[PDB]
Amino acid sequence: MLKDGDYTVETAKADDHGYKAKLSIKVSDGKITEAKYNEFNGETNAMKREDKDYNEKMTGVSGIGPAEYEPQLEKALIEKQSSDIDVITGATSSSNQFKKLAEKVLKNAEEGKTEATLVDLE
Repeated sequence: MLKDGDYTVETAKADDHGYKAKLSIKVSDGKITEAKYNEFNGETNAMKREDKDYNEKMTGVSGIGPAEYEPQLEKALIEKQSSDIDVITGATSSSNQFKKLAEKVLKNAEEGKTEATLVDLE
């Protein structure tokens, strides 16, 4: 049972490249209705999906960047209504990071915990 409301979870600390990740959801009538996920610079708050060079090199290497994978992860969450989503080929790292934040944000929705919590991936 998901208590309605807004829930936000965030990584406790920036990863090895200085990015943190944030997942927000909105639950209405017990259903995940909105999902917002962003990797971003801990200090400057610049969003990774807005970074052209970071993406292009990424579309280039694996075939897919934040600009593409973040909105996909968001939708798959809404479609599945659970953290158990399929990883996205070429963005396995973010899929797994995303999955951990979804597990924790969904637990909070169950307890109806209002405050944003930190998730320690490291």
